[PDB]
Amino acid sequence: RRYIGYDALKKNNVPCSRRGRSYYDCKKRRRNNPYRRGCSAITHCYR
Amino acid sequence: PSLKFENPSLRQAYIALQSWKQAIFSDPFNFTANWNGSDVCSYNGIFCAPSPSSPKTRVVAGIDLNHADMAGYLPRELGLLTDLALFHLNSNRFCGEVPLTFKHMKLLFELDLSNNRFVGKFPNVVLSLPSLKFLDLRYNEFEGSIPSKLFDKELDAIFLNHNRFMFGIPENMGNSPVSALVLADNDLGGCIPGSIGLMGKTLNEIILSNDNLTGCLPPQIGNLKNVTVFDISFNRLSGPLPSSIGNMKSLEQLNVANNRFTGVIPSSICQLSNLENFTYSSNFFTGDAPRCVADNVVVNGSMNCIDGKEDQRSSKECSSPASRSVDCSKFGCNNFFSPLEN
Ligand SMILES: *[C@@H]1O[C@H](CO)[C@@H](O[C@@H]2O[C@H](CO)[C@@H](O[C@@H]3O[C@H](CO)[C@@H](O)[C@H](O)[C@@H]3O)[C@H](O)[C@H]2NC(C)=O)[C@H](O)[C@H]1NC(C)=O
Ligand SMILES: *[C@@H]1O[C@H](CO)[C@@H](O[C@@H]2O[C@H](CO)[C@@H](O[C@@H]3O[C@H](CO)[C@@H](O)[C@H](O)[C@@H]3O)[C@H](O)[C@H]2NC(C)=O)[C@H](O)[C@H]1NC(C)=O
Ligand SMILES: *[C@@H]1O[C@H](CO)[C@@H](O)[C@H](O)[C@H]1NC(C)=O
Ligand SMILES: *[C@@H]1O[C@H](CO)[C@@H](O)[C@H](O)[C@H]1NC(C)=O
Ligand SMILES: *[C@@H]1O[C@H](CO)[C@@H](O)[C@H](O)[C@H]1NC(C)=O
Repeated sequence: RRYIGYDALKKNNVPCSRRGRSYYDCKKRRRNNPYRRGCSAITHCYR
Repeated sequence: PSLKFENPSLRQAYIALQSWKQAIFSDPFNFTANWNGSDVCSYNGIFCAPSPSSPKTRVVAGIDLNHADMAGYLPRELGLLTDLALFHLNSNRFCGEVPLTFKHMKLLFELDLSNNRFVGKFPNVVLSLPSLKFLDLRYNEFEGSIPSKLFDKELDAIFLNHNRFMFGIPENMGNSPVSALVLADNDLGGCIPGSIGLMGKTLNEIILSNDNLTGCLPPQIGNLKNVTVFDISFNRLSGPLPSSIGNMKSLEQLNVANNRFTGVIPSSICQLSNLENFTYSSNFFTGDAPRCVADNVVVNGSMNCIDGKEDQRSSKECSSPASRSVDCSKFGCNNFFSPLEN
Protein backbone atom coordinates (compact mmCIF):
# COMPACT_ATOMS: atom_id res chain seq x y z
CA ARG A 1 0.00 0.00 0.00
CA ARG A 2 3.14 2.15 0.17
CA TYR A 3 5.45 2.47 -2.84
CA ILE A 4 8.74 4.30 -3.24
CA GLY A 5 7.81 5.42 -6.76
CA TYR A 6 4.65 7.24 -5.70
CA ASP A 7 6.44 8.61 -2.63
CA ALA A 8 9.07 10.07 -4.96
CA LEU A 9 6.30 12.22 -6.44
CA LYS A 10 5.98 13.92 -3.04
CA LYS A 11 8.93 16.20 -2.35
CA ASN A 12 8.85 16.17 1.44
CA ASN A 13 8.53 12.51 2.44
CA VAL A 14 11.68 10.40 2.78
CA PRO A 15 12.05 6.61 2.63
CA CYS A 16 13.84 6.32 5.99
CA SER A 17 12.22 8.58 8.61
CA ARG A 18 15.02 7.85 11.11
CA ARG A 19 17.67 10.59 11.05
CA GLY A 20 21.12 9.43 9.97
CA ARG A 21 19.92 5.89 9.23
CA SER A 22 20.53 4.52 5.76
CA TYR A 23 17.40 4.32 3.63
CA TYR A 24 18.03 0.61 3.08
CA ASP A 25 18.26 0.14 6.85
CA CYS A 26 15.25 1.67 8.59
CA LYS A 27 15.22 -0.59 11.64
CA LYS A 28 15.06 0.00 15.38
CA ARG A 29 18.22 1.95 16.16
CA ARG A 30 20.89 0.24 18.26
CA ARG A 31 24.25 1.45 16.91
CA ASN A 32 23.48 3.01 13.49
CA ASN A 33 26.41 1.70 11.48
CA PRO A 34 25.62 2.39 7.79
CA TYR A 35 28.49 0.13 6.67
CA ARG A 36 26.39 -2.95 7.54
CA ARG A 37 23.41 -2.66 5.18
CA GLY A 38 22.06 -6.12 4.36
CA CYS A 39 19.68 -4.95 1.61
CA SER A 40 20.17 -4.32 -2.10
CA ALA A 41 16.68 -3.35 -3.35
CA ILE A 42 14.64 -0.57 -1.74
CA THR A 43 11.38 -1.92 -3.14
CA HIS A 44 11.89 -5.10 -1.11
CA CYS A 45 13.06 -3.32 2.08
CA TYR A 46 11.18 -0.01 1.94
CA ARG A 47 10.74 1.79 5.28
CA PRO B 1 44.82 25.45 16.97
CA SER B 2 44.66 23.82 20.41
CA LEU B 3 42.02 21.27 19.40
CA LYS B 4 43.09 17.64 19.81
CA PHE B 5 41.49 15.11 17.47
CA GLU B 6 40.95 11.40 17.99
CA ASN B 7 42.26 10.47 14.53
CA PRO B 8 43.36 12.23 11.32
CA SER B 9 40.04 11.45 9.58
CA LEU B 10 37.87 13.57 11.89
CA ARG B 11 40.43 16.38 11.66
CA GLN B 12 39.87 16.62 7.90
CA ALA B 13 36.16 16.19 8.61
CA TYR B 14 36.40 19.18 10.95
CA ILE B 15 38.15 21.04 8.13
CA ALA B 16 35.36 20.03 5.75
CA LEU B 17 32.46 20.83 8.09
CA GLN B 18 33.73 24.23 9.26
CA SER B 19 34.43 25.11 5.62
CA TRP B 20 30.88 24.00 4.82
CA LYS B 21 29.60 25.83 7.90
CA GLN B 22 30.93 28.96 6.18
CA ALA B 23 29.06 27.90 3.01
CA ILE B 24 25.72 27.77 4.87
CA PHE B 25 23.84 31.08 4.81
CA SER B 26 20.56 30.28 6.61
CA ASP B 27 19.94 27.64 9.29
CA PRO B 28 16.30 27.78 10.47
CA PHE B 29 16.51 24.69 12.70
CA ASN B 30 19.86 25.72 14.26
CA PHE B 31 21.91 22.77 12.97
CA THR B 32 25.25 24.59 12.66
CA ALA B 33 24.98 25.86 16.24
CA ASN B 34 26.50 22.59 17.50
CA TRP B 35 29.37 22.70 15.00
CA ASN B 36 31.87 23.89 17.63
CA GLY B 37 34.79 22.07 19.23
CA SER B 38 36.84 19.14 17.98
CA ASP B 39 34.22 16.44 18.74
CA VAL B 40 33.03 16.21 15.14
CA CYS B 41 30.70 13.29 15.92
CA SER B 42 28.50 15.44 18.20
CA TYR B 43 27.56 17.76 15.32
CA ASN B 44 23.88 17.78 14.43
CA GLY B 45 23.27 15.88 11.21
CA ILE B 46 26.77 14.35 11.29
CA PHE B 47 26.89 10.61 11.95
CA CYS B 48 30.03 8.64 12.80
CA ALA B 49 30.63 4.89 12.55
CA PRO B 50 33.57 2.47 12.85
CA SER B 51 35.69 2.53 9.69
CA PRO B 52 35.64 -0.74 7.72
CA SER B 53 39.34 -0.31 6.93
CA SER B 54 40.11 -0.07 10.66
CA PRO B 55 37.16 -0.65 13.03
CA LYS B 56 39.07 0.89 15.94
CA THR B 57 39.18 4.29 14.21
CA ARG B 58 35.81 6.03 14.22
CA VAL B 59 35.06 8.03 11.07
CA VAL B 60 32.29 10.24 9.70
CA ALA B 61 30.12 7.73 7.82
CA GLY B 62 26.98 9.75 7.12
CA ILE B 63 25.47 13.22 6.81
CA ASP B 64 21.68 13.55 7.18
CA LEU B 65 20.10 17.02 7.10
CA ASN B 66 16.67 15.95 5.86
CA HIS B 67 13.81 18.46 6.32
CA ALA B 68 16.19 21.17 7.51
CA ASP B 69 15.35 24.37 5.65
CA MET B 70 19.04 25.16 5.23
CA ALA B 71 20.31 27.43 2.47
CA GLY B 72 23.77 27.53 0.94
CA TYR B 73 25.99 25.71 -1.53
CA LEU B 74 28.19 22.62 -1.51
CA PRO B 75 31.85 23.69 -1.17
CA ARG B 76 34.90 21.97 -2.63
CA GLU B 77 36.12 21.02 0.86
CA LEU B 78 33.40 18.37 1.29
CA GLY B 79 35.51 16.00 -0.81
CA LEU B 80 37.69 15.36 2.25
CA LEU B 81 34.84 13.21 3.63
CA THR B 82 36.17 10.15 1.82
CA ASP B 83 34.76 7.78 4.47
CA LEU B 84 31.21 8.95 3.76
CA ALA B 85 28.68 6.22 2.95
CA LEU B 86 25.35 8.08 3.02
CA PHE B 87 24.45 11.68 2.25
CA HIS B 88 20.92 12.93 2.92
CA LEU B 89 19.96 16.43 1.84
CA ASN B 90 16.19 16.32 1.27
CA SER B 91 14.11 19.50 1.55
CA ASN B 92 17.04 21.91 1.79
CA ARG B 93 17.79 25.13 -0.09
CA PHE B 94 21.27 24.30 -1.35
CA CYS B 95 21.85 25.86 -4.76
CA GLY B 96 24.58 25.74 -7.36
CA GLU B 97 26.14 22.64 -8.92
CA VAL B 98 27.34 19.37 -7.42
CA PRO B 99 31.08 19.77 -6.73
CA LEU B 100 33.60 17.77 -8.73
CA THR B 101 35.28 16.86 -5.43
CA PHE B 102 32.73 14.10 -4.69
CA LYS B 103 34.99 11.86 -6.80
CA HIS B 104 36.90 11.20 -3.57
CA MET B 105 33.78 9.75 -1.88
CA LYS B 106 34.73 6.24 -2.94
CA LEU B 107 32.54 4.54 -0.31
CA LEU B 108 29.44 6.69 -0.93
CA PHE B 109 26.50 4.31 -1.38
CA GLU B 110 23.32 6.41 -1.36
CA LEU B 111 23.00 10.03 -2.53
CA ASP B 112 19.85 12.07 -1.84
CA LEU B 113 19.90 15.64 -3.16
CA SER B 114 16.12 15.86 -3.54
CA ASN B 115 14.01 19.02 -3.24
CA ASN B 116 16.76 21.60 -3.54
CA ARG B 117 17.84 24.47 -5.78
CA PHE B 118 20.60 22.72 -7.72
CA VAL B 119 21.02 24.00 -11.28
CA GLY B 120 23.26 23.37 -14.27
CA LYS B 121 23.77 20.35 -16.47
CA PHE B 122 23.36 16.83 -15.14
CA PRO B 123 26.22 16.20 -12.69
CA ASN B 124 28.40 13.57 -14.35
CA VAL B 125 30.28 13.32 -11.03
CA VAL B 126 27.76 10.83 -9.65
CA LEU B 127 28.63 8.48 -12.52
CA SER B 128 32.21 8.15 -11.23
CA LEU B 129 31.06 7.07 -7.73
CA PRO B 130 32.05 3.38 -7.42
CA SER B 131 29.95 2.40 -4.40
CA LEU B 132 26.87 4.38 -5.46
CA LYS B 133 23.64 2.41 -5.77
CA PHE B 134 20.99 5.00 -4.77
CA LEU B 135 20.84 8.27 -6.71
CA ASP B 136 18.16 10.84 -5.86
CA LEU B 137 18.10 14.15 -7.72
CA ARG B 138 14.36 14.81 -7.73
CA TYR B 139 12.81 18.30 -7.67
CA ASN B 140 15.82 20.29 -8.82
CA GLU B 141 16.70 22.42 -11.85
CA PHE B 142 19.28 20.25 -13.59
CA GLU B 143 19.29 21.01 -17.33
CA GLY B 144 20.06 19.07 -20.48
CA SER B 145 19.64 15.48 -21.57
CA ILE B 146 20.04 12.40 -19.38
CA PRO B 147 23.40 10.83 -20.28
CA SER B 148 23.33 7.32 -21.69
CA LYS B 149 26.06 6.23 -19.27
CA LEU B 150 23.62 6.60 -16.35
CA PHE B 151 21.61 3.58 -17.50
CA ASP B 152 24.78 1.54 -18.09
CA LYS B 153 25.82 2.00 -14.45
CA GLU B 154 24.70 -0.65 -11.95
CA LEU B 155 22.25 1.26 -9.75
CA ASP B 156 19.32 0.28 -7.57
CA ALA B 157 17.17 3.41 -7.78
CA ILE B 158 17.23 6.47 -10.04
CA PHE B 159 14.91 9.40 -9.30
CA LEU B 160 14.95 12.34 -11.69
CA ASN B 161 11.32 13.54 -11.74
CA HIS B 162 10.21 17.19 -11.75
CA ASN B 163 13.57 18.52 -12.91
CA ARG B 164 14.56 20.52 -15.99
CA PHE B 165 15.50 17.51 -18.13
CA MET B 166 14.87 17.29 -21.86
CA PHE B 167 15.59 15.28 -24.99
CA GLY B 168 13.90 11.99 -24.13
CA ILE B 169 14.83 8.82 -22.28
CA PRO B 170 18.12 7.19 -23.37
CA GLU B 171 17.55 4.13 -25.54
CA ASN B 172 19.87 2.08 -23.27
CA MET B 173 17.41 2.29 -20.37
CA GLY B 174 17.05 -1.50 -20.37
CA ASN B 175 20.69 -1.92 -19.36
CA SER B 176 20.11 -0.49 -15.86
CA PRO B 177 19.39 -3.11 -13.17
CA VAL B 178 17.43 -0.52 -11.21
CA SER B 179 14.52 -1.81 -9.15
CA ALA B 180 12.91 1.65 -8.93
CA LEU B 181 13.02 4.14 -11.80
CA VAL B 182 11.14 7.45 -11.70
CA LEU B 183 11.76 9.88 -14.58
CA ALA B 184 8.41 11.61 -14.34
CA ASP B 185 7.31 15.28 -14.34
CA ASN B 186 9.83 16.16 -17.07
CA ASP B 187 9.71 17.59 -20.58
CA LEU B 188 11.17 14.46 -22.17
CA GLY B 189 10.22 14.01 -25.82
CA GLY B 190 10.01 10.69 -27.60
CA CYS B 191 8.64 7.21 -27.05
CA ILE B 192 9.04 4.66 -24.28
CA PRO B 193 12.39 3.07 -25.18
CA GLY B 194 11.74 -0.54 -26.04
CA SER B 195 14.74 -1.64 -23.97
CA ILE B 196 12.31 -2.12 -21.04
CA GLY B 197 11.92 -5.78 -22.04
CA LEU B 198 15.46 -6.41 -20.78
CA MET B 199 14.52 -5.03 -17.33
CA GLY B 200 12.25 -7.95 -16.43
CA LYS B 201 14.47 -9.62 -13.84
CA THR B 202 15.30 -6.53 -11.74
CA LEU B 203 12.71 -3.78 -12.25
CA ASN B 204 9.99 -3.48 -9.60
CA GLU B 205 8.53 0.04 -9.99
CA ILE B 206 8.68 2.43 -12.96
CA ILE B 207 6.86 5.77 -13.29
CA LEU B 208 7.09 7.79 -16.51
CA SER B 209 4.05 9.98 -15.84
CA ASN B 210 3.69 13.64 -16.84
CA ASP B 211 6.45 13.30 -19.38
CA ASN B 212 6.04 14.46 -22.95
CA LEU B 213 5.99 10.90 -24.32
CA THR B 214 4.30 10.22 -27.66
CA GLY B 215 4.07 6.88 -29.42
CA CYS B 216 2.84 3.35 -28.85
CA LEU B 217 3.16 1.26 -25.72
CA PRO B 218 5.69 -1.50 -26.56
CA PRO B 219 4.27 -4.99 -25.98
CA GLN B 220 7.46 -6.43 -24.49
CA ILE B 221 6.33 -4.96 -21.14
CA GLY B 222 5.05 -8.50 -20.51
CA ASN B 223 8.59 -9.56 -19.59
CA LEU B 224 8.18 -7.32 -16.51
CA LYS B 225 6.78 -10.09 -14.33
CA ASN B 226 8.12 -8.70 -11.01
CA VAL B 227 7.10 -5.05 -11.50
CA THR B 228 4.50 -3.78 -9.04
CA VAL B 229 4.01 -0.18 -10.24
CA PHE B 230 3.76 0.90 -13.88
CA ASP B 231 2.62 4.51 -14.42
CA ILE B 232 2.62 6.22 -17.83
CA SER B 233 0.05 8.92 -17.08
CA PHE B 234 -0.11 12.44 -18.53
CA ASN B 235 1.62 11.50 -21.80
CA ARG B 236 0.82 11.70 -25.52
CA LEU B 237 0.92 7.91 -25.93
CA SER B 238 -1.34 6.56 -28.68
CA GLY B 239 -2.17 3.01 -29.70
CA PRO B 240 -3.77 -0.11 -28.24
CA LEU B 241 -2.94 -1.66 -24.91
CA PRO B 242 -0.97 -4.83 -25.68
CA SER B 243 -2.44 -8.14 -24.63
CA SER B 244 0.95 -8.83 -23.01
CA ILE B 245 -0.03 -6.70 -19.99
CA GLY B 246 -1.56 -9.81 -18.43
CA ASN B 247 1.91 -11.36 -18.21
CA MET B 248 2.90 -8.77 -15.56
CA LYS B 249 1.55 -11.00 -12.83
CA SER B 250 3.01 -8.97 -9.95
CA LEU B 251 1.42 -5.74 -11.20
CA GLU B 252 -0.36 -3.99 -8.32
CA GLN B 253 -0.67 -0.37 -9.52
CA LEU B 254 -1.44 0.10 -13.23
CA ASN B 255 -2.07 3.66 -14.40
CA VAL B 256 -2.66 4.28 -18.12
CA ALA B 257 -4.67 7.50 -17.78
CA ASN B 258 -4.24 10.85 -19.56
CA ASN B 259 -3.10 9.58 -22.96
CA ARG B 260 -4.45 8.82 -26.45
CA PHE B 261 -4.93 5.05 -26.39
CA THR B 262 -7.26 3.57 -29.02
CA GLY B 263 -8.83 0.10 -29.28
CA VAL B 264 -10.20 -2.20 -26.59
CA ILE B 265 -9.08 -3.18 -23.07
CA PRO B 266 -7.60 -6.66 -23.62
CA SER B 267 -9.00 -9.67 -21.80
CA SER B 268 -5.57 -10.56 -20.41
CA ILE B 269 -6.02 -7.85 -17.77
CA CYS B 270 -8.13 -10.57 -16.14
CA GLN B 271 -5.00 -12.56 -15.23
CA LEU B 272 -3.63 -9.86 -12.88
CA SER B 273 -4.52 -11.22 -9.45
CA ASN B 274 -2.36 -8.79 -7.45
CA LEU B 275 -3.94 -5.77 -9.18
CA GLU B 276 -5.52 -3.41 -6.64
CA ASN B 277 -5.75 -0.04 -8.46
CA PHE B 278 -6.25 0.28 -12.22
CA THR B 279 -6.84 3.55 -14.09
CA TYR B 280 -7.47 3.87 -17.84
CA SER B 281 -9.21 7.24 -17.90
CA SER B 282 -9.18 10.16 -20.34
CA ASN B 283 -8.29 7.72 -23.14
CA PHE B 284 -10.09 6.95 -26.39
CA PHE B 285 -11.04 3.35 -25.64
CA THR B 286 -13.95 1.68 -27.43
CA GLY B 287 -14.11 -1.63 -25.52
CA ASP B 288 -14.68 -2.13 -21.81
CA ALA B 289 -12.79 -4.33 -19.34
CA PRO B 290 -14.46 -7.62 -18.29
CA ARG B 291 -16.10 -8.50 -14.95
CA CYS B 292 -13.36 -10.88 -13.83
CA VAL B 293 -12.48 -9.92 -10.24
CA ALA B 294 -13.57 -6.27 -9.88
CA ASP B 295 -14.58 -5.04 -4.21
CA ASN B 296 -11.32 -3.64 -2.73
CA VAL B 297 -9.99 -3.13 -6.30
CA VAL B 298 -10.59 0.43 -7.50
CA VAL B 299 -11.16 1.01 -11.23
CA ASN B 300 -11.80 4.39 -12.87
CA GLY B 301 -13.07 4.21 -16.45
CA SER B 302 -13.88 7.87 -17.01
CA MET B 303 -13.69 9.77 -20.31
CA ASN B 304 -13.71 6.72 -22.57
CA CYS B 305 -15.54 6.20 -25.86
CA ILE B 306 -17.23 2.98 -24.69
CA ASP B 307 -20.96 2.96 -25.43
CA GLY B 308 -21.93 0.93 -22.36
CA LYS B 309 -20.50 2.80 -19.38
CA GLU B 310 -21.71 6.06 -17.87
CA ASP B 311 -19.69 9.28 -17.63
CA GLN B 312 -18.04 8.92 -21.02
CA ARG B 313 -16.34 11.26 -23.44
CA SER B 314 -18.48 13.51 -25.64
CA SER B 315 -19.80 12.12 -28.92
CA LYS B 316 -18.27 15.09 -30.73
CA GLU B 317 -15.06 14.62 -28.73
CA CYS B 318 -15.03 10.92 -29.70
CA SER B 319 -14.84 9.78 -33.35
CA SER B 320 -12.11 12.43 -33.60
CA PRO B 321 -8.72 12.47 -35.38
CA ALA B 322 -7.07 11.05 -32.26
CA SER B 323 -9.90 8.56 -31.65
CA ARG B 324 -9.01 7.05 -35.03
CA SER B 325 -6.60 4.13 -34.86
CA VAL B 326 -2.97 4.96 -35.57
CA ASP B 327 -0.37 3.32 -37.78
CA CYS B 328 1.92 3.01 -34.72
CA SER B 329 4.89 3.19 -37.10
CA LYS B 330 4.15 6.81 -38.19
CA PHE B 331 6.30 7.70 -35.18
CA GLY B 332 10.06 7.78 -35.40
CA CYS B 333 10.89 5.71 -32.36
CA ASN B 334 11.35 1.95 -32.67
CA ASN B 335 9.51 0.63 -29.62
CA PHE B 336 8.78 -2.86 -30.92
CA PHE B 337 10.50 -5.42 -33.13
CA SER B 338 7.59 -7.80 -33.83
CA PRO B 339 4.13 -6.92 -35.19
CA LEU B 340 1.34 -6.18 -32.75
CA GLU B 341 -1.25 -8.66 -31.51
CA ASN B 342 -4.35 -7.46 -33.42
C1 LIG C 1 17.65 29.32 16.57
O1 LIG C 1 18.42 30.14 17.45
C2 LIG C 1 18.14 31.54 17.32
C3 LIG C 1 19.08 32.26 18.26
O2 LIG C 1 20.23 31.48 18.54
C4 LIG C 1 16.66 31.82 17.62
O3 LIG C 1 16.40 33.19 17.33
C5 LIG C 1 15.62 33.80 18.37
O4 LIG C 1 14.22 33.77 18.07
C6 LIG C 1 13.38 34.39 19.05
C7 LIG C 1 11.95 34.19 18.59
O5 LIG C 1 11.09 33.91 19.69
C8 LIG C 1 13.76 35.86 19.20
O6 LIG C 1 12.95 36.48 20.19
C9 LIG C 1 12.30 37.63 19.60
O7 LIG C 1 13.06 38.83 19.82
C10 LIG C 1 12.47 39.99 19.21
C11 LIG C 1 13.45 41.14 19.35
O8 LIG C 1 14.14 41.29 18.11
C12 LIG C 1 11.13 40.26 19.91
O9 LIG C 1 10.53 41.42 19.36
C13 LIG C 1 10.20 39.05 19.73
O10 LIG C 1 8.97 39.28 20.40
C14 LIG C 1 10.87 37.75 20.21
O11 LIG C 1 10.92 37.80 21.62
C15 LIG C 1 15.23 35.98 19.55
O12 LIG C 1 15.61 37.35 19.61
C16 LIG C 1 16.08 35.25 18.52
N1 LIG C 1 17.49 35.32 18.87
C17 LIG C 1 18.44 35.71 18.02
C18 LIG C 1 17.98 36.08 16.64
O13 LIG C 1 19.63 35.76 18.34
C19 LIG C 1 15.76 30.93 16.77
O14 LIG C 1 14.40 31.09 17.17
C20 LIG C 1 16.17 29.47 16.90
N2 LIG C 1 15.35 28.63 16.05
C21 LIG C 1 14.17 28.13 16.44
C22 LIG C 1 13.45 27.28 15.44
O15 LIG C 1 13.71 28.35 17.56
C1 LIG D 1 -5.61 4.90 -8.05
O1 LIG D 1 -4.58 5.45 -8.89
C2 LIG D 1 -4.92 6.70 -9.50
C3 LIG D 1 -3.78 7.05 -10.42
O2 LIG D 1 -2.57 7.24 -9.69
C4 LIG D 1 -5.17 7.75 -8.41
O3 LIG D 1 -5.55 8.98 -9.01
C5 LIG D 1 -4.54 10.00 -8.78
O4 LIG D 1 -4.67 10.62 -7.49
C6 LIG D 1 -3.67 11.61 -7.22
C7 LIG D 1 -3.89 12.08 -5.80
O5 LIG D 1 -4.15 10.98 -4.93
C8 LIG D 1 -3.77 12.74 -8.25
O6 LIG D 1 -2.72 13.68 -8.01
C9 LIG D 1 -3.22 15.03 -8.10
O7 LIG D 1 -3.47 15.41 -9.45
C10 LIG D 1 -3.94 16.76 -9.62
C11 LIG D 1 -4.33 16.95 -11.08
O8 LIG D 1 -4.49 18.34 -11.33
C12 LIG D 1 -2.81 17.70 -9.17
O9 LIG D 1 -3.22 19.04 -9.35
C13 LIG D 1 -2.49 17.44 -7.69
O10 LIG D 1 -1.43 18.29 -7.27
C14 LIG D 1 -2.17 15.96 -7.42
O11 LIG D 1 -0.87 15.72 -7.94
C15 LIG D 1 -3.66 12.18 -9.66
O12 LIG D 1 -3.88 13.21 -10.62
C16 LIG D 1 -4.68 11.07 -9.87
N1 LIG D 1 -4.52 10.49 -11.20
C17 LIG D 1 -5.56 10.19 -11.99
C18 LIG D 1 -5.21 9.60 -13.32
O13 LIG D 1 -6.72 10.39 -11.65
C19 LIG D 1 -6.27 7.26 -7.47
O14 LIG D 1 -6.44 8.18 -6.40
C20 LIG D 1 -5.93 5.88 -6.91
N2 LIG D 1 -7.02 5.38 -6.10
C21 LIG D 1 -6.85 4.81 -4.90
C22 LIG D 1 -8.09 4.36 -4.20
O15 LIG D 1 -5.73 4.67 -4.41
C1 LIG E 1 5.77 18.42 -25.97
O1 LIG E 1 6.85 18.14 -26.85
C2 LIG E 1 6.95 18.94 -28.03
C3 LIG E 1 8.08 18.36 -28.84
O2 LIG E 1 8.85 17.45 -28.06
C4 LIG E 1 7.19 20.37 -27.60
O3 LIG E 1 7.31 21.19 -28.76
C5 LIG E 1 6.02 20.84 -26.75
O4 LIG E 1 6.26 22.16 -26.28
C6 LIG E 1 5.79 19.91 -25.55
N1 LIG E 1 4.54 20.27 -24.88
C7 LIG E 1 4.39 20.32 -23.56
C8 LIG E 1 3.02 20.71 -23.07
O5 LIG E 1 5.30 20.05 -22.79
C1 LIG F 1 8.30 -12.38 -8.51
O1 LIG F 1 7.03 -12.95 -8.89
C2 LIG F 1 6.84 -14.30 -8.43
C3 LIG F 1 5.49 -14.76 -8.95
O2 LIG F 1 4.94 -15.77 -8.13
C4 LIG F 1 6.93 -14.36 -6.91
O3 LIG F 1 6.80 -15.71 -6.48
C5 LIG F 1 8.25 -13.78 -6.43
O4 LIG F 1 8.30 -13.75 -5.01
C6 LIG F 1 8.43 -12.37 -6.99
N1 LIG F 1 9.69 -11.79 -6.55
C7 LIG F 1 10.90 -12.29 -6.84
C8 LIG F 1 12.07 -11.54 -6.28
O5 LIG F 1 11.05 -13.30 -7.52
C1 LIG G 1 -12.15 9.22 -11.91
O1 LIG G 1 -11.30 10.36 -11.67
C2 LIG G 1 -11.97 11.63 -11.80
C3 LIG G 1 -10.93 12.70 -11.59
O2 LIG G 1 -11.53 13.97 -11.35
C4 LIG G 1 -13.12 11.72 -10.80
O3 LIG G 1 -13.81 12.95 -10.99
C5 LIG G 1 -14.07 10.55 -11.00
O4 LIG G 1 -15.09 10.58 -10.01
C6 LIG G 1 -13.31 9.23 -10.91
N1 LIG G 1 -14.21 8.11 -11.13
C7 LIG G 1 -14.32 7.08 -10.28
C8 LIG G 1 -15.29 6.01 -10.66
O5 LIG G 1 -13.66 7.03 -9.24
